[PDB]
Amino acid sequence: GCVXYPWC
Repeated sequence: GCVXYPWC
């Protein structure tokens, strides 16, 4: 996942 960047 992209912690901080949920738009990954």
